[PDB]
Parts: sequence; structure tokens; C-alpha cells
Amino acid sequence: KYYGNGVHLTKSGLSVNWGEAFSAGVHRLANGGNGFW
Repeated sequence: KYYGNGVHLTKSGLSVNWGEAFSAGVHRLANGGNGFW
């Protein structure tokens, strides 16, 4: 999803952008460390 170089993404919604990337990342963190399967 190359929505530009990144400069426009900052002024646009750097806050909503970072927070969105973190959410998805949380799933990877949870399903990685421990596991009963």
C-alpha cells in the first residue's frame, strides 16, 4: 500500500497512521510468544 512517499502521510494523519500500524502489529505479537497449540 504505497500511498505516497510518506511526507503527505505525516501531515495527513501521522497519528492515525502509526496507531493503525500498531493495532495490526499487536496481533502478531500475541500470536508468537506463547501458545498452547
